[PDB]
Amino acid sequence: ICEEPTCRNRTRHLPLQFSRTGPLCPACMKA
Repeated sequence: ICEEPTCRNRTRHLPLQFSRTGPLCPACMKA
């Protein structure tokens, strides 16, 4: 998944905060 216009969308999923970097984004364990 995470090529880093995706990690911009997942640091955006970072304010989906279940995470404080678990795994959002960094910290993505995806590709």
